[PDB]
Amino acid sequence: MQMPRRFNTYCPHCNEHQEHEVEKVRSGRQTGMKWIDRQRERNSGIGNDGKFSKVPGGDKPTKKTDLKYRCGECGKAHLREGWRAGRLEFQE
Amino acid sequence: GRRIQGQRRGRGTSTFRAPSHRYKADLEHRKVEDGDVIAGTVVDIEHDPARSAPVAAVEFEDGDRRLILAPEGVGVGDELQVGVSAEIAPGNTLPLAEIPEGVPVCNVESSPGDGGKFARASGVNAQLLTHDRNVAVVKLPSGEMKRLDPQCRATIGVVAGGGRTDKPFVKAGNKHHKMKARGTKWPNVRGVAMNAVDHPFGGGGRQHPGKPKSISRNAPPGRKVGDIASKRTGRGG
Amino acid sequence: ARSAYSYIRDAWENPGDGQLAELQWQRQQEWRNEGAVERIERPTRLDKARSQGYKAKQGVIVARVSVRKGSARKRRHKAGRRSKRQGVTRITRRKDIQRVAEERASRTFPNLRVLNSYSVGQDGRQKWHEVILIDPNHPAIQNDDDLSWICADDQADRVFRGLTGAGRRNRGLSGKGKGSEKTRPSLRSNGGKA
Amino acid sequence: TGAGTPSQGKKNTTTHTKCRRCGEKSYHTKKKVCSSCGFGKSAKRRDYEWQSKAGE
RNA sequence: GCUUUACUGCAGGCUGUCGCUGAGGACUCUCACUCCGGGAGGAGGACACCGAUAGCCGGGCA
RNA sequence: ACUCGUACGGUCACUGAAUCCUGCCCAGUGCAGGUAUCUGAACACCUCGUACAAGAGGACGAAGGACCUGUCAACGGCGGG
RNA sequence: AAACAUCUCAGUAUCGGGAGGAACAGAAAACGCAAUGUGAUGUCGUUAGUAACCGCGAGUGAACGCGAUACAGCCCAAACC
Ligand SMILES: [Cl-]
Ligand SMILES: [Cl-]
Ligand SMILES: [Cl-]
Ligand SMILES: [Cl-]
Ligand SMILES: [K+]
Ligand SMILES: [Mg+2]
Ligand SMILES: [Mg+2]
Ligand SMILES: [Mg+2]
Ligand SMILES: [Mg+2]
Ligand SMILES: [Mg+2]
Ligand SMILES: [Mg+2]
Ligand SMILES: [Mg+2]
Ligand SMILES: [Mg+2]
Ligand SMILES: [Mg+2]
Ligand SMILES: [Mg+2]
Ligand SMILES: [Mg+2]
Ligand SMILES: [Mg+2]
Ligand SMILES: [Mg+2]
Ligand SMILES: [Mg+2]
Ligand SMILES: [Mg+2]
Ligand SMILES: [Mg+2]
Ligand SMILES: [Mg+2]
Ligand code: NA
Ligand code: NA
Ligand code: NA
Ligand code: NA
Ligand code: NA
Ligand code: NA
Ligand code: NA
Ligand code: NA
Ligand SMILES: [Sr+2]
Ligand SMILES: [Sr+2]
Ligand SMILES: [Sr+2]
Ligand SMILES: [Sr+2]
Ligand SMILES: [Sr+2]
Ligand SMILES: [Sr+2]
Ligand SMILES: [Sr+2]
Ligand SMILES: [Sr+2]
Ligand SMILES: [Sr+2]
Ligand SMILES: [Sr+2]
Ligand SMILES: [Sr+2]
Ligand SMILES: [Sr+2]
Ligand SMILES: [Sr+2]
Ligand SMILES: [Sr+2]
Ligand SMILES: [Sr+2]
Ligand SMILES: [Sr+2]
Repeated sequence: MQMPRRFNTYCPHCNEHQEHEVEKVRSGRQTGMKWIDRQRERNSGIGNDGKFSKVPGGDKPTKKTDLKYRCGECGKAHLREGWRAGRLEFQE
Repeated sequence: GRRIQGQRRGRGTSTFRAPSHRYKADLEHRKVEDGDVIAGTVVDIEHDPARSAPVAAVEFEDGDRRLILAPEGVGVGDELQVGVSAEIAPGNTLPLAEIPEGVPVCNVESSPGDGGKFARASGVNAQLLTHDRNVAVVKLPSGEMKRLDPQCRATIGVVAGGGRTDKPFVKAGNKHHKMKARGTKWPNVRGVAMNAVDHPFGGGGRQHPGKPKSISRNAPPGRKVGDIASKRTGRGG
Repeated sequence: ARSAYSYIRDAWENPGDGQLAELQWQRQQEWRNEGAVERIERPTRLDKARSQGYKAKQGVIVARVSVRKGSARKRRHKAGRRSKRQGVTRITRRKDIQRVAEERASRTFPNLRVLNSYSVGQDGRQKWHEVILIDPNHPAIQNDDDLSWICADDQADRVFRGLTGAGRRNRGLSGKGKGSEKTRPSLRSNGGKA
Repeated sequence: TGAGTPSQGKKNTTTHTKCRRCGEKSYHTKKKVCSSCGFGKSAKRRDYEWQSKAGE
């Protein structure tokens, strides 16, 4: 479906309606320094490694929208529930 | 499953050992200080149980009685020489360096003084081709050009008993007797005729390997069976 | 002023440099030709020996022992095991090589008791340690104020029970506080979890 | 030839005999090892914790 | 119990790297080390063996 | 162990005396060889990051794979129109 | 663990070696109720199923301290001779 790149809506920060710019959430890079990362190293040894021997799951036929809503004046973004959309193209 | 026959062999149990207590002697060249002043006289021709070929008992000048790897054409009474200055005739041993190129040789040493390693079986022979001050090129029975230290000793002539392979065993019983004189378990049951538990090819309603026979060089023992790291198979091409 | 001993010590802080380097390169050639346990008239590291209790006296013996380098020489499981207990290659023993050396030396001299030991280097495939052993039955020792303690019955076969300095360390007994909850007073009394 | 009764007739070999060390008829005269006390195998006396219940 | 391109692992083989290991992306040398030789000495040589680790193969085995 | 053995050897497999014979197929799988380029781990090296370290990235790149070739008395195949 | 691989059963069963009448531990490179504080080590009660671990599942699981028992502190290496 089509999605307007910018539009007026509520900004929970300014606490008033303002223009927002919508962007798809880009995955942030990992650091490899979180607790889970250290547990993987500590608990993996000779033989099967329990949960650390499991491999990536599957995929849903369609994913939900994953967007950021940036306020045009205070510059802060907020998140919203997403809705299943086969494709999401922006207009302008 | 269970270990395959090839794995049982390695343990060196009686069934797989050679009847060593019945073997006669290790036909290694004599060790000469130097000079070649060593000569001996063929005192008798005997049967070597471990090679199905004849061997010659020799009495040397200094009183040493030893069996020797005999070439074809050696008989009782004949005198043999072993040294750097030995004469160039059938039955004599000397370093390759002293041998004239183009002369059939046998019981060639791998490393000078080791006693002989190559061309020792019935009717075979290595062919000394090239000389030099650093390397002596010899053509082994398999056709391979071997580079050897000119200081490697060897016996002139071809090994006695040639043609042994020209006659067929004809019957199982004849194979039987020869096998009883070797370190070999015989007869041979085919892999495809065994149960799955006993061999990679075992099992199945009808006999057939349930897999390609060309096995990788990296395969572990127990699995390395069939055609080992074959560069090709068949007769075609 | 500095003791002459301090010079042997300082040399051994960097066994791979200076004259000591050349000595080892020379020595190991001979060591490699000696047996598993060789009694030697004098410690190779005098400073270390005296420091550990050695004395030039009757009843005091020193022996060099060599042991193969690396992990456990273990046989793969011949019966059922869960993946966890199928390892072979990366398994290491719980006793360090110095401890193994101490025991071999002590077995060679059944009447002697291990006093202490120290390292004298290694090559690519083995390690050498020198072990100080004491004769608890010799009067020159029964009368020594610094060593007579090792004559007590309860010191018999001390090495085999981990009572050696290398033994106590290997048992995780170095620390008196944090970390020694499962080591003191013994690995066994703590259910073998240390 | 059955593995039972008929094969029992061939048994006239002497193996286990009275042991010099422990007195039991367990000294295997072919191996020269006592299966009961370990004589011929070890200076120490043959013993095992499984010869009794674990907690006893 | 048996099978395999089932799951997960484990031996084993190949291969790189570090230690053993020295002198002057290709090279010479000798002194460790290896092999041959009764010995003298010869061959090889910082490789190989061995210890450690990494990638690949891996129903041979669990 | 084989082996007091050395290619006229002995190891690993298939077929199963003699006689007359043994066609076509290398795409898949297996084995083997080659390989400009591609891909390909760790240690060392370089950049960022940290007064250090974790970590992120880069350069190099072995076997292996991609790719090419050989091979069926190698696994096997030899149909429908 | 209602399968099962990490985990659990369990450092249990069993095996190798070794001492004693009891063993082992033990005079801080401790503790960290953070203090102007405690003062070798076992052990018992408690701290506590607490902190911590863990397909963060099933399960596993201390310590400092405190109240007790009993109390005990010393010897070398080196410097200088
Ligand atoms: Cl989206
Ligand atoms: Cl034959
Ligand atoms: Cl002792
Ligand atoms: Cl306190
Ligand atoms: K289990
Ligand atoms: Mg011979
Ligand atoms: Mg036989
Ligand atoms: Mg057959
Ligand atoms: Mg059958
Ligand atoms: Mg099988
Ligand atoms: Mg058939
Ligand atoms: Mg068939
Ligand atoms: Mg004093
Ligand atoms: Mg206790
Ligand atoms: Mg040798
Ligand atoms: Mg299985
Ligand atoms: Mg048949
Ligand atoms: Mg269960
Ligand atoms: Mg565990
Ligand atoms: Mg569950
Ligand atoms: Mg537990
Ligand atoms: Mg604490
Ligand atoms: Na851990
Ligand atoms: Na002893
Ligand atoms: Na069954
Ligand atoms: Na094909
Ligand atoms: Na259950
Ligand atoms: Na089950
Ligand atoms: Na777990
Ligand atoms: Na208090
Ligand atoms: Sr761990
Ligand atoms: Sr693992
Ligand atoms: Sr799906
Ligand atoms: Sr020989
Ligand atoms: Sr010889
Ligand atoms: Sr089959
Ligand atoms: Sr053909
Ligand atoms: Sr004893
Ligand atoms: Sr029968
Ligand atoms: Sr009958
Ligand atoms: Sr009988
Ligand atoms: Sr015995
Ligand atoms: Sr016992
Ligand atoms: Sr035929
Ligand atoms: Sr092919
Ligand atoms: Sr006190």
